[PDB]
Amino acid sequence: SNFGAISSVLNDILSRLDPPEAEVQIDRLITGRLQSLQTYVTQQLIRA
Amino acid sequence: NDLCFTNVYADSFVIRGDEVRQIAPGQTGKIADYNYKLPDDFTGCVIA
Repeated sequence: SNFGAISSVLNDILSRLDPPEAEVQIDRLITGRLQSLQTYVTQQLIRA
Repeated sequence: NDLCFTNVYADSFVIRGDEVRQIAPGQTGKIADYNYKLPDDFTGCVIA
């Protein structure tokens, strides 16, 4: 999932965009992934 | 004119008229290309 960016591949974002903005797309992916990790660990705790 | 900045730099040049914006964060072009560059932070102004 691209969490609302242009794509879900990091090598693809750098090769079509300029680092002034790139950070925004990257940050988007970062946030999405991070939330996912949070959910996984929380449900793991509850199951444990 | 509220905080005190400690050090400032007297930087200037001249442009091709056309790109009176080459001087901008990451914002590209022959000056940002083989003539000059701007940091992605650049706490400054392009007062021109």
